[PDB]
Amino acid sequence: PPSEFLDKLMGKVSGYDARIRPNFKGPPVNVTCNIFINSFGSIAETTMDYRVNIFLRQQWNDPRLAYSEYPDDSLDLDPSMLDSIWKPDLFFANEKGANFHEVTTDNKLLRISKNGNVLYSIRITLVLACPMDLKNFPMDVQTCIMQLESFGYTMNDLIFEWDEKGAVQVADGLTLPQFILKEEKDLRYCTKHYNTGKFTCIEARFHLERQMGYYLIQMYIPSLLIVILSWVSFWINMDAAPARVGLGITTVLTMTTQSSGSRASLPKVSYVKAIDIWMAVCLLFVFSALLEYAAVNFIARAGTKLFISRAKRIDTVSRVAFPLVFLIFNIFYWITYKLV
Amino acid sequence: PPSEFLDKLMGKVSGYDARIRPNFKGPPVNVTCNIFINSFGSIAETTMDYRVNIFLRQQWNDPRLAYSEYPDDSLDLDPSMLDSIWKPDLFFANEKGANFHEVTTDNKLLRISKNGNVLYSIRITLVLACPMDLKNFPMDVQTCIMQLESFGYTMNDLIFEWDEKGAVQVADGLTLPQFILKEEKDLRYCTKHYNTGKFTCIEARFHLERQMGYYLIQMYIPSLLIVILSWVSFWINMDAAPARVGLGITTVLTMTTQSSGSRASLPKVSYVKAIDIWMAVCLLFVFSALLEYAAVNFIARAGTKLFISRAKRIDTVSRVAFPLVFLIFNIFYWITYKLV
Amino acid sequence: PPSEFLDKLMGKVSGYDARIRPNFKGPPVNVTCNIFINSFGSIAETTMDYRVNIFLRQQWNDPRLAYSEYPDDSLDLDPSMLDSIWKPDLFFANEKGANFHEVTTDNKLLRISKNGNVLYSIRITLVLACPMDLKNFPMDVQTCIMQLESFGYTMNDLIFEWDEKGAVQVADGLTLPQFILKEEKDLRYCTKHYNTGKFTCIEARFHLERQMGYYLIQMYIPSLLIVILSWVSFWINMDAAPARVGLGITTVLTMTTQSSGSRASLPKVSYVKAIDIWMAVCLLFVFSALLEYAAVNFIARAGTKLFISRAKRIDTVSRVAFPLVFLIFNIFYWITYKLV
Amino acid sequence: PPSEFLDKLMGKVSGYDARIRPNFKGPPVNVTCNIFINSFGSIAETTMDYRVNIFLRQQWNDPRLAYSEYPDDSLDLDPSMLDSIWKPDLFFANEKGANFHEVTTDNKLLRISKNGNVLYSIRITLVLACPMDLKNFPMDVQTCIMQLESFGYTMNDLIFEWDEKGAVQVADGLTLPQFILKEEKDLRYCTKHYNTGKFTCIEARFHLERQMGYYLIQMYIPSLLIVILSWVSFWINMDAAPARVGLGITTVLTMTTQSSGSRASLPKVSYVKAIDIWMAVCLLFVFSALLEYAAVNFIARAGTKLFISRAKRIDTVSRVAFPLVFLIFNIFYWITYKLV
Amino acid sequence: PPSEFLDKLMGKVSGYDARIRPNFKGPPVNVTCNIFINSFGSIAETTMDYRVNIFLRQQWNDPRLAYSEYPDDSLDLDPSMLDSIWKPDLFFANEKGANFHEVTTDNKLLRISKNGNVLYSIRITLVLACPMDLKNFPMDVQTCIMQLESFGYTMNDLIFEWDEKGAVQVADGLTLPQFILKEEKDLRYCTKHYNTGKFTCIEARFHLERQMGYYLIQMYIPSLLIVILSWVSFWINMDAAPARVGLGITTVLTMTTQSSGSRASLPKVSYVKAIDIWMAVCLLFVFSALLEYAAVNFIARAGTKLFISRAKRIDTVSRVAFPLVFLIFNIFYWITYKLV
Ligand SMILES: *[C@@H]1O[C@H](CO)[C@@H](O[C@@H]2O[C@H](CO)[C@@H](O)[C@H](O)[C@H]2NC(C)=O)[C@H](O)[C@H]1NC(C)=O
Ligand SMILES: *[C@@H]1O[C@H](CO)[C@@H](O[C@@H]2O[C@H](CO)[C@@H](O)[C@H](O)[C@H]2NC(C)=O)[C@H](O)[C@H]1NC(C)=O
Ligand SMILES: *[C@@H]1O[C@H](CO)[C@@H](O[C@@H]2O[C@H](CO)[C@@H](O)[C@H](O)[C@H]2NC(C)=O)[C@H](O)[C@H]1NC(C)=O
Ligand SMILES: *[C@@H]1O[C@H](CO)[C@@H](O[C@@H]2O[C@H](CO)[C@@H](O)[C@H](O)[C@H]2NC(C)=O)[C@H](O)[C@H]1NC(C)=O
Ligand SMILES: *[C@@H]1O[C@H](CO)[C@@H](O[C@@H]2O[C@H](CO)[C@@H](O)[C@H](O)[C@H]2NC(C)=O)[C@H](O)[C@H]1NC(C)=O
Ligand SMILES: [Cl-]
Ligand SMILES: [Cl-]
Ligand SMILES: [Cl-]
Repeated sequence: PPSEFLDKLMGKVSGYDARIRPNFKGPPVNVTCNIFINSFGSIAETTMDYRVNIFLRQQWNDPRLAYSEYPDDSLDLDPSMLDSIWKPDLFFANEKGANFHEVTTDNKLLRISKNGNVLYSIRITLVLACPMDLKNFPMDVQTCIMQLESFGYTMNDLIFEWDEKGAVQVADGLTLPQFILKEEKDLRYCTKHYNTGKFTCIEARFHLERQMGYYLIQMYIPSLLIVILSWVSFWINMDAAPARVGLGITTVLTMTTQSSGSRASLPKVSYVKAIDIWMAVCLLFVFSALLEYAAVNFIARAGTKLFISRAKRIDTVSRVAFPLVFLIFNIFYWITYKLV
Repeated sequence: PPSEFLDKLMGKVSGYDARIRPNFKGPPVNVTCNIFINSFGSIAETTMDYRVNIFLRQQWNDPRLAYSEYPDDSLDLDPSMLDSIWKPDLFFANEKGANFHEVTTDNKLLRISKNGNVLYSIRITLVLACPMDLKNFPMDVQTCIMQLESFGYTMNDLIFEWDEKGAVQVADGLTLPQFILKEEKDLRYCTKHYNTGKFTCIEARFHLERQMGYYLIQMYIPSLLIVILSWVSFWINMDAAPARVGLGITTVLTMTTQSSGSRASLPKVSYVKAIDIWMAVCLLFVFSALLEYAAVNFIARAGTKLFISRAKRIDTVSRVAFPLVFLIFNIFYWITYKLV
Repeated sequence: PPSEFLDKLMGKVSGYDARIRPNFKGPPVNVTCNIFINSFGSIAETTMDYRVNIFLRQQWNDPRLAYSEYPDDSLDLDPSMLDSIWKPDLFFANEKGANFHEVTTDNKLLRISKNGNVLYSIRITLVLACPMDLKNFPMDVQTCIMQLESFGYTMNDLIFEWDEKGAVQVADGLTLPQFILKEEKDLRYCTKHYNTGKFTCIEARFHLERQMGYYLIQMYIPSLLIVILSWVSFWINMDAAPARVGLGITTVLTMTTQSSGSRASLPKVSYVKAIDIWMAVCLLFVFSALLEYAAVNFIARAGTKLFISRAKRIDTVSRVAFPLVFLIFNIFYWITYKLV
Repeated sequence: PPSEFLDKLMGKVSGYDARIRPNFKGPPVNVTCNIFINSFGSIAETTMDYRVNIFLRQQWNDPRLAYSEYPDDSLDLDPSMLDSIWKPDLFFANEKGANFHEVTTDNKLLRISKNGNVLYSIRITLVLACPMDLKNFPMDVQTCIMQLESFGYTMNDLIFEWDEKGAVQVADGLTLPQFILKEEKDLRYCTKHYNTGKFTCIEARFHLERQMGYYLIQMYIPSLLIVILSWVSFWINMDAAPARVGLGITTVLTMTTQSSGSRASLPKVSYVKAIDIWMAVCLLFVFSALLEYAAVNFIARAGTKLFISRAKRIDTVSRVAFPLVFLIFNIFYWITYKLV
Repeated sequence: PPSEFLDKLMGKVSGYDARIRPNFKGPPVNVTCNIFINSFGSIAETTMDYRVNIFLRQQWNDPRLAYSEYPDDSLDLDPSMLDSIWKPDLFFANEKGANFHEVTTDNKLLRISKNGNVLYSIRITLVLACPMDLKNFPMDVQTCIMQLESFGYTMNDLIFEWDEKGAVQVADGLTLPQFILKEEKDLRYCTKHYNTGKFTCIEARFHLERQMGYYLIQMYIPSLLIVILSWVSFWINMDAAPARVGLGITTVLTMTTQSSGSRASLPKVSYVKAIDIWMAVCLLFVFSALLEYAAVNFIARAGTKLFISRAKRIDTVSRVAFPLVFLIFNIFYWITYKLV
C-alpha cells in the first residue's frame, strides 16, 4: 500500500513522461538548490584544482505528481527508480571529474510532497577547477568558485537559483594544510550566453587565504639574519683580508644554501613570485657586501692617506647606507605584497 | 528445497516489499552494528584523511521474515539477491571515497534467522576524512573518528547503536610508519539535528600518537650539538679573529644546512609547528654567538684596560649566560609541547 | 505527444537502422565538429601528455530523420536512447585514457532538427599524448596537438572537418603553472593513409611557451654572481694564498651547491638541456679561476723577476680575458637558445 | 552439440542449484588450490602493502555435474556463464583492493571433468597488506604473507588446502628494486576462530631480504671516512688553532651534510632505525673530537709544564682511545643488527 | 538489408555457436596478429613496468561465416554484437592492468569477409611488466618484452603467429624522457609448456637504451673536476698547513655535496650501480689526498734532512702517482661498463 501508489502515479497506467519537464511549454521550473560541504580541499597548484564532498539538495515543483489519496504528506521514492521521474540536467561547469557514492546503499534521496514538490538530495565528490595566480606567494588570496549550470535546458525552460535562508554551508571543524577557508561566501549569478540561448548557472565563490607563518621563520627570518651577518663585515678593520673575505663569502654560501634548500618546498610555478624577489634581493645585498669590499681593498691597496681616507670614507658611507637601502626595500616589499 | 523457500518468502507471491522498513509506522528498528578493522592507515596530511578496510556487520529485526516450515535455524541469502530485502541506508558521514570488494565472489553476507533476525556483514575499503592540527609536531596526538549515519530515515524510523560486547576491533599485528594506534577506542554518539529531524549516527574515535624518536636523533640532537659548538667559541682568547669568526660562521652554516636539509622530510603545512620553533631558536642562539663576538671585537678593538676589562667582562657574562637561556627555553619548550 | 514521436520515427515500426550510416552507398556524410575547452593542462614530461576537459559538438545530416508532423523545429533525444541513433565513430588518435561525465545527469545532448540535421554535444575529459623536446629548456616552445579521427569508416563514408566560424575555443581565465597557452591555434588536416584506405582526421595544434622568469632569478642570476665572485680573485696580490685559494674554492663549493640544489626542481630528462650547459660552463669558469691561480702560484713560486713579471703578466691577461670569454659565451648562448 | 549439453546439465531442466554447495548437508568439499605468481612487488612502506599478479587455480568436486553421454573427458564452461555454477566464496584476508582482468576476453577458465571435478583458474591483481618493522633498516628481513579464506562457509562446509606437488610458484626472471624474493616459501594454516565457527584459511609466507650494498658505499663508508678525518685532528701540534678548529668543524659540517643529504632517500618512518644510530654515533664522535680539543686548548691555554704534559697526555690518550671506542661500537653494531 | 543479414547468419536461426571455435575437432585456427604502437613509455623502475597504447589487429578464418548472397566483399559487425561471434582468448602474459577505450564510440572493429576471414582490430592501453637490471646505470640497455598468449586453448586448438610483412610498428615522433626506443624489434616465440599442454604465445622484444649526456655534465664531469682540485694540493710547499688542509678538506666537502646532492635524481634501487662506483672511488681519491698529506705532515713534522728528503720524495711520488691510478681506474671503468 505505500510503494504500490508510486507505480500507480508514475507507471504505464498514468501518463507521466520521465523526460518531459514539468509545466511543459509553460513557465520555467524553479530549482531552489543548496549545498552542504562535508570535506573540502585537496588544493593543488600542479593541476590547478581542488576537491569537495557535498550534499547537493535541489527542490522543484512537478504538478503532475500531486496526490490526495494517501494519508501522509511526504512520499519518498526509491533510488533504484530515479529514472522514472524528471530530474534537472544540472552539471558543474568547472569540474574535472566527479562521482556519486553507493556504499551500503546508493546515497541518493528523493521525496515527493503532497503539494507536488520534489526534494532531491545527493552526496557527490568533486574535483573542481580553480585557476590560481601565485604571483603574491605566500601572502596571496585565492578565490575558488563553484558553478551550477543547466546542460540542455535554456532559461526559458529551467532556472537555477540559490536557497534564501542558507545556500552554502560548511561542516565545522575542517582544516586545510595551506589555506584558511574564509567564513564569508560570495553567492553570484554567472548566466551563460550562447547562440542556443541563455543557460542558467549560479556560482558560489569561496575565499581562501594562505597562512604565512612557516615562511616567516623558515625563509624570511633566516635570510634577514644572513643579511645582518653581511652587515657585520663593515665593522671590521681593513687590510685584514681572510677574516673579512671569508666572512663575506660564507654569507654568500649560506644565503645560497638557504635559497636552494627552500626550493623543493615552494610550489613548481615557473614565474617570479614574491618570495623569489626576497631571496633575490637578499642575495644581491650579501653579494653587494663582498663586492663593496672588493672595491675597498683595491682602493686602499695602492697606498695613500687619501687612499686610507677614501677607504675609510667608503666604509663610513657603506656602514650606514646598506641598512637604509634594505629598509626602503623592506618597506616597499611588505606594503606592495602585504598591504594591497 | 533450500533456496526455493526464500522465493516463497520474498517473491511476488508473498507481500514483502523491499523498500518498506520493518515495523512500518511503528517502533524504530534497532540496528546493532559492529566493526572489525583488517587494515588501517594511509594517513596523509596532504589530503587530511586515512584509509581503513573493515568488516561492517549490522544486525536488525525484520518480523515479516520469520518462518517455521524449514528445518534449521539460519537461512542465508545470496549476494545477488540483496535488492530483494530491506537494508538500512547507513553511510559514513566523513568518507571521501569508498568501495566494496568482489574478488572471486562478492564479499557480502546476509543471514536470516528463524526468529526473523537479519545479520548483514560486508567488507568495504574506506577513505575517511579526519582533520589534523600539526601545531604540536612531532609530539602531537591525533583523534581520527569514524561516523555511521542513517541517510534518509530519521530517528523515529531507524536507530543505530553499537554492539554491547565489542563494537570496534582491530586485527593484531598492524604497524603504522608514523603513528601508534592506541588500544583504547572512544565510542560516542553524534546525533544529527536538521530541519528534517534527528538523524542517528554513532562514531568511533581512534586515538593516534606520533612516534618522535627519529626527530630526536636526526633533528633535535644535531641542532643541540651545533648550539654547544657555538658555546665552544666563548672559551677562546679574544683578538684571535679567524679562529673564532670562522668557527661562529661555520656553526651558522651547519645550522642552516641542518634546518634546510630537514625541510623535505617534515610535512607541508604552512604554519608554525613545534619543530620550527626549535630550529628557529637554535638558529637565534648560533647567530647570537657571532653577534656577541661582533660586539666584543668592536669593544676591545679601540684599546683600553677598561676595554679589555669590559671585553673580558662581556665574555665572562656570556660564557655562563647563554646555556642558562638555552636551559630556560629548553625547560619551557618540553613542558609546553610535551607535558600538556 | 512529444516523446512518443521519436519512438514512431526510430522504433521497430519505422525502418531506421542504428548501425547503418546516413546516405548509405552514397555521398560521405559531412561532420561539422567544434571543440570548447573548459579546463586545460596537467602537462607532465614524465608521461609526455596533458589533460583537457572539452565540450565536443559534432553536427551531421541524417535524411531519414526528417519530419513535418510535429509543431516545433528542434526535437531533442534522451541520453538513455543514444544507442537508437547513428553516431560517428570518432575517436582521438593521441589519447592515453579518457572518460565521459555522468554527474546528476549523463552529460550528453542530441537534438534532431526538422531539416534532419543532428547536433550532438558531449563533455569528456582527455589525457592526450604530446611528445616533448626539452633540449631548449627553459626557453622552449612546445606544440601539443589534438587529433579527431574516424575509427572504422573511410573517407568514402565519413568526412570530418572543422566548423568555419570558430572551431576551437578556450574558456577565458585559465592559468598554467609552467606554460602560456598561445591564443593562436593551428587547425590542420592529418588524413591517414592505410591499406584499408584513407581515414579522415582533423587536428588542432596548440602552441605552448614556457615562462622563464623563475629560472632567471633562481638559476641564471645566482650563477652569474658566483662567476663574478671568481672574477674578484684576480684583483688580489699574489703569494697571499689562504685569502685567494679559499675564495676560489668557496666559489667552487657555492657553484656546486647551486647546481646540485637546483637539480630536484628541473625535469627528469636524461639528456643535455640548455640550463645544464649554463651550469656546466659556469662551473668551468669558476674551476678555471682556481686552475689559473694554480698555474700562477707555481710560476711565481720559484722566484725570479721574470717570474714576477711572468706572474703579473698572466694575471694581467686573465683579469681582462675571462669576462671576454664569458661575454662571447653569453652572446652565443642567448642568441642560440633564445633568438631562434 | 558441445555447448547444448551444459544447458541440459545446469539449466532449468536439471535441478542444479547454483547457490547450494556440493555434498550439501554432508562432507565439506575439499578445495585444492594453488597460486602462480606472474608479477610481484610494488612494495611500499608508506601504505604497508605490496602488489602481486597471480593465476589462482582452485579445484573441487561437484558430484551433480558428472556425466557419461558426451565423448571426451573435459568439458569447459564459458566465462559468461559462471553464475550458473557453484564456486567457493574464497577471498583474500589481507587485501587492500584487487581486480580481475578482462582484456580481449575475460581471463577466467572453468573446466568440468567427466568425473565431476571442476578446475577453476583466474588471473587477478592484488594489493595485499603486509605490516613492516623497519627497526633493522637496511639489514632487515621482511615476511609478507598471503591468506586465502572462506567468507561465509565454515569448516563444516568448506575446507581450503594447498596443492601437494607445488602450491606457490613464481615466474623466473623477476627483479625487485629493494628486496630479494627468497626461493623458500613458507606454507601454513591460519584457521580462523569466530563465534560463528571455524573458518578455513591457508597462508603463503614470502620471505624478503633487503639489499644493503647501496647504503654501504653511499651512507656507511663516507661517514666512516669522515670519522677517520676527525681522527686526523689528533696527529697535529697543539696551539695551532685555525688548522685544527677549522678541520674539526669542517668534519662536523661534512657529517651534517652527509646525514641530512641522505634523509630524502631513506624511508619516512618516524622511529629509530639502525642507520640513524650509525649517523647519530658517527656524529657524536666527530663532535667529540672538537669537544676534546675544546678541552685541550683550555688546559694548555693557561700555561704550565704540567699543562703541556697534561695537554700532551690528553692527546696521547685520545689518539689511541677513540678508534678503540669506534671499534667496540663497530663490533657491537654489526653483530647486533647483522648477525642475529 | 545490410544489417539484417548478420542476424540471419549468426542468430537463433542459423546454428552458429559463439563459444565453439572454428574448425572444431579439426586443425588449429591460425591467428595472424599485428600491433601498432600509438604511445609508448611511462617507464618506471619503482614498479618495474611501462605503458603502451596499441592497436591490436588479429585475423583468423571462420568457415561457418562465409556467404555469397550479399553484394559486396566485406561485411562489418557492430561492436555491441561482439558476444555473438567467436573471438580468440588472447591475453597479455606480462600485463599489470589494461583497459579498452570507449570514448564517443567503443573503439572496436570486426569485419567478416566474403571468404569467411575475420579481421578484429581493437585499441587498448597496457601496463606491461618488464624487469630491469640497473647494475650498469646510466650506460645500461634494457629489453622490455610484450607477450601474446592464448588463455584456455592449447596449440592443438589455437596458434598465434606474427604477420609476415610488418608485425610491430611504432608511430613516428615519439620521445622518451630517459630512453631511446631502438628501431630494430626482436620478434620471438615463447611457447608455454604446462601440464595441460602447450599454449601458444608470441613475443615482441623492444630494446631500450638510456641517454647518458645529463649524467656526464652533471655527475661525472664535476666529480672529475673535484678530483683535479685535490690534485692541485700536491703542487704546494709543505708546512703551509691551513692553505693545504683547508683545500683538501674543502674538496672532501664539495665531493660529499656533489654525491649527496645527486642522490635524489638517481633511481631508488638499493644495490651498487655504476655511478655509485664512480662517486665512491672519486671520494676515495679526494679522501686519499688529505690522508696523504696527513702522512706527509707527520713525516716532515719531526725534523730531519732525511725527513725533508723523505717528505719531498713522498710528494714527488704522489704528484705523479694519483693521476696514473685515476687513469687506470678511468680506463677500466669505461671499458667495463661502456664497452661490453
Ligand atoms: C520561476 O520563477 C519565475 C520568476 O518569478 C516565474 O516567472 C514569473 O511568473 C509570474 C507569474 O505571476 C510573472 O508575473 C513574472 O513576470 C514571471 N517572471 C519572469 C518570467 O521572469 C516562473 O513562473 C517560475 N516558474 C514556475 C514553474 O512557477
Ligand atoms: C529500538 O529501541 C528502542 C529503545 O529501547 C525501543 O523503544 C522503546 O520501546 C519500549 C516498548 O516496551 C518503550 O517502553 C520505550 O519507551 C521505547 N524507547 C524509546 C522510544 O526511546 C524500540 O521499540 C526498538 N525498536 C524495535 C523495533 O523494537
Ligand atoms: C560532404 O562534402 C563533400 C565535399 O563537398 C560532398 O561531396 C561533393 O558532392 C558534390 C555534389 O554536388 C560534388 O559535385 C563534389 O565533387 C563532391 N566532392 C567530393 C566528392 O570531394 C559530399 O556530398 C558531402 N556529403 C553529403 C552527405 O552531402
Ligand atoms: C574433505 O577432506 C576431509 C579430510 O579428509 C574429508 O573428511 C574425512 O572423510 C573420511 C571418510 O572416509 C573420514 O574417515 C574422515 O574422518 C574425515 N575427516 C575429517 C572429517 O576431518 C572430507 O570427506 C572431504 N570432503 C569431501 C567432499 O570428500
Ligand atoms: C594453422 O597452421 C598450421 C601450420 O601450417 C596448419 O597445419 C598444417 O596443415 C597441413 C595441411 O595441409 C599439414 O600438411 C601440416 O602438417 C600442418 N602443420 C602442423 C600441424 O604443424 C593448420 O591447418 C592451420 N589451421 C587452419 C585452420 O588452417
Ligand atoms: Cl667552509
Ligand atoms: Cl653545504
Ligand atoms: Cl635536497
